[PDB]
Amino acid sequence: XNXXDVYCXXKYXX
Repeated sequence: XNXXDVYCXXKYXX
């Protein structure tokens, strides 16, 4: 993702 502490494409991170 855009950094942080959340899900992206089905898991945490990215």
